[PDB]
Amino acid sequence: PRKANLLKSLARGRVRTSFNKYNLFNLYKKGGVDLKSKSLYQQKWTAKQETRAYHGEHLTEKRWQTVFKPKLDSVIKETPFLLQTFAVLEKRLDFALFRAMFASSVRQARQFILHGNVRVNGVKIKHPSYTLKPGDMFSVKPDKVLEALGAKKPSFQEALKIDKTQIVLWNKYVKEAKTEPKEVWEKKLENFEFDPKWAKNLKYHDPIKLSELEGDEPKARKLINLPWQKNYVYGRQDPKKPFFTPWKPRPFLSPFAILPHHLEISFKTCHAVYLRDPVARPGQSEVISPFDVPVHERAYMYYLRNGK
Amino acid sequence: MGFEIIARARQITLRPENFPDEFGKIPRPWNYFLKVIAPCPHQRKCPLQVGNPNFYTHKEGKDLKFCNFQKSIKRPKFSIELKKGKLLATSWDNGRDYEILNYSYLIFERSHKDENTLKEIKKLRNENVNGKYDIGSLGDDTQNSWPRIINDPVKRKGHVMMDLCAPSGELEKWTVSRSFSKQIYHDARKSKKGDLWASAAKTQIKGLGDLNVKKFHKLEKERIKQLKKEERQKARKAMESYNELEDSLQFDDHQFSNFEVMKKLSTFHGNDFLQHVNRK
Amino acid sequence: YITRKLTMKPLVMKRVSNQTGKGKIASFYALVVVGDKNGMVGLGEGKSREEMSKAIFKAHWDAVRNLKEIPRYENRTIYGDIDFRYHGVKLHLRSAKPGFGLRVNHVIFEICECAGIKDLSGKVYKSRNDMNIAKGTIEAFTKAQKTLDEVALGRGKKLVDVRKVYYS
Amino acid sequence: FSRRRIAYPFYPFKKLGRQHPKKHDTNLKTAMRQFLGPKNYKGEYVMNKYFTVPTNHVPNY
RNA sequence: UAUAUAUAUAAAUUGAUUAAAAAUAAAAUC
RNA sequence: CUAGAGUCUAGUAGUAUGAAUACAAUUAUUUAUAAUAUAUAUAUAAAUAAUAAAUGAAAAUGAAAGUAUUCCACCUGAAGAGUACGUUAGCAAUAAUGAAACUCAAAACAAUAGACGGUUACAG
RNA sequence: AAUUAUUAUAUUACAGGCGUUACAUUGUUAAUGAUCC
RNA sequence: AUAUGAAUUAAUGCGAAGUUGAA
Ligand code: SF4
Ligand SMILES: [Mg+2]
Ligand SMILES: [Mg+2]
Repeated sequence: PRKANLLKSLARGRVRTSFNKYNLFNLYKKGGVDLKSKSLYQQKWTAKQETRAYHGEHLTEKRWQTVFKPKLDSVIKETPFLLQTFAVLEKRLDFALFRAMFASSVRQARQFILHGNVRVNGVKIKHPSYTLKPGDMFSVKPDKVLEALGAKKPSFQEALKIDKTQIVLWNKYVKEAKTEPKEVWEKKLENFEFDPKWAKNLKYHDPIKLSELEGDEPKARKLINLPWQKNYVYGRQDPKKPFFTPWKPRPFLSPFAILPHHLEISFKTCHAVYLRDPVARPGQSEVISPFDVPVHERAYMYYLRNGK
Repeated sequence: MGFEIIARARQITLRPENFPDEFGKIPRPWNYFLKVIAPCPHQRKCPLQVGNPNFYTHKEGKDLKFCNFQKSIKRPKFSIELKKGKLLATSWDNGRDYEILNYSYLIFERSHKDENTLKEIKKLRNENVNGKYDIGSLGDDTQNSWPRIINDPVKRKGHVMMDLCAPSGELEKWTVSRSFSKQIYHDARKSKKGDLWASAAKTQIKGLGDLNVKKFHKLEKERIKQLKKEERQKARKAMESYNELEDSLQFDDHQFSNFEVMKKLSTFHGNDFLQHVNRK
Repeated sequence: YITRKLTMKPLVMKRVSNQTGKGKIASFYALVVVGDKNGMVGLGEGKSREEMSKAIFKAHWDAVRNLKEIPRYENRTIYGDIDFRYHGVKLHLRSAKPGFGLRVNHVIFEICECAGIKDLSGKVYKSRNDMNIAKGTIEAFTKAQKTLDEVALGRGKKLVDVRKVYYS
Repeated sequence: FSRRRIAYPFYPFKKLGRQHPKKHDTNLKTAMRQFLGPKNYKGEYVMNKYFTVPTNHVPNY
């Protein structure tokens, strides 16, 4: 397939099927597609660029042309008929994984499939192009779903330095509390909206040395006793798991958390069911896209004639 | 306009920029070679050349100067009989026996096709460059490269000042005095416009005044570099105007009046079309 | 109403000369279409000597003035086929199924987009001038189109009778 | 008229001014930084509204 | 059971002096 | 141009807004009949002129260049070319039929504004 | 004697120039500046 | 007859800056 390159470039500003921060900003700053002061060919080309950046970036153009279905399906508000231009892709396995929130990208879902982490009706499918029929149940290994929806596991060095800084700031807080305890308690209540033993209960912590703690993670595990992370380096409660182990949702997840209509998801088991092919209905389309109907109809007119 | 014509012809024929740091007169290519006989005393660029004639017509062009040349001719009978009447012999709203005629002119001399002239020109351009002729220099000190008196010499007690196109090629003020000598003062004191002056002077400074053509050469080059800022400014100028439009028209508070809003749309497309044809 | 709802799109923008004795005088012609996308459309023309902006300005006002209601079937297409001759352009336009695109000439595309004609398939024969295409397009849209209700009333029939029977 | 248009933010943002020649920065990166906010020592961007997920059954888009 | 950590210094490739960018592209990490 | 006749006859040869049918609003003139008592500013027809609608790229057409039907002939960018070759007739002259390669992005029509003409007059 | 002045005498910056507009900007209907002796 | 070559020979196409007539 297409070799990923400059997918998230800010100058180009093309939105991609990804949960990435750069993709989030590209979606944020775009506003809307500009089809004005343009000939029909230029409008069609812009619509192709915008829509084809999102729906099937990996698909080769001459392959997408063959996959493209000129005949669409539709089951007071207006039916958005031509948002179904890319509904054919929604039955591909990788797209189903991405829409089920079992991956942070269509490319990541592709790697999950190709690396044998995906099953469809209990048979391991290793081909991203496998098309889902209605009623199929597909599952992903829970470790990979947790990695996809979790923060990056810090290296040992990075988390060790983060712990260094946390000890520094915790010592600072307890120092300032000891100096001026009464108003510290009162002003903490001020945000939350006297017992002098309060500051007495708080206890210092010893600054660690990177040179001496390097390369000894079991030792560093015992040496940390912060109130919030007791006896584990930051983000590495069990260092043998693929994710930030005190499991934390990945950054910038709310913008891209859409619950698809055509899939029924079980996050507890990392399973999903393909209810139906996405279908447009009055005032609503089940093809999750960031572009308006004019862009989709321009892309549809492009692909009907193949750019003529 | 005529001065512009001669200047352009000289530029395209000699192509001064194609031979930088080459002073003096050696025939120039255009088995074909040509040189300037007169009036020009140098094959380098013309110091008086401003590209467009129309800018002689502007308020700022009210002191620009051109390489004209005057002469006097006595009227024959018919002109005397002809230039009489209200129509032709009055202020169109005393008589003379002669007319002062203005004209610009140019001359080229062509080299001889031969095994001699071609190698001669080639070797002259190779081995003996004539160095950087300084302001004040007399070139080769032969009639070919003498400074030409391009303005009427101004003469006062003891001293004659001359405005010259120099074989170095810069506008020059040369002052002769009774001091520097008696004979040189005598000759300069009979010097006139259109003559080649051929001696040394006590001061040979640049002809600073109305060298604004060099100031104009700056302005045009400013435009070319900053012309490309113009479209780029115009982009944000119109973008922010329309981004303001869409905000309050998508929000639809319509602080901007219906008359004025549709004026913006007129500017948006009008600016678009004008950019189209400018490519052509 | 006018600014917020109506959309303006330039259709023609050109320089036309009127060579006078002294020299070539060049003016700017602009032809625009204004439509609310909800069953009202109009065309406008403007001619300005000094800058095209004024041409488009007067064209926008003229289009606003000639804004007219346009018959529409299901608010998405023409009621039936329209075969229309206008000053040398032959427009053959066909209503289409829901979801069908605007598979027409570009000028007709902007006109339909402005006027809310979602569905159409057409061909332009004989001359293909954009000017004449647009004028004939609007004329054939409004003169050459009759509503099923109007046809039935003129024939004194109920809509159930006039409506076509389904065959397969 | 189509132009290769660098996808600058539609909203207004604080652009670059006079820059140290070795900064080698672009307006888009400044827009990125202003959209995110300061970067925490942990690598987070707490100041943003979108860094953290909602928790009251109301999606934050 | 705290948490918008803040300060300094040092550097900072190509182009450019800001809506002129190359460029999240590299490296690095999981 | 050819033969026979005493200049004539007999010739060879074949150049230099298609036809029909059905229908189609007025006005004004005439034109030819048919009446009724010069008057009915008489009706029915055809010819002429300006229209309406309609057609057309327009000029313009406007009972046809309109609405329809039927039959035939003809056209497929400019130039090469109505040329070459062959055939057909002709003593011959000529006529008919009639290409091809090469070259080009032209070429043409109606109308608009202009400057041009010994183009016209007319004025100031 | 030191200083300050004034007054001479030297002292050189210079003064001087009906030199420049192919030397400009003001001002007006000469001045400043730039340069030149 | 279908082809392939030909001294000798007919016409025409192009282009270079021009030359000559006044159709
Ligand atoms: S000013 Fe000098 S170079 Fe320029 S045209 Fe006159 S003589 Fe020639
Ligand atoms: Mg383009
Ligand atoms: Mg640099």
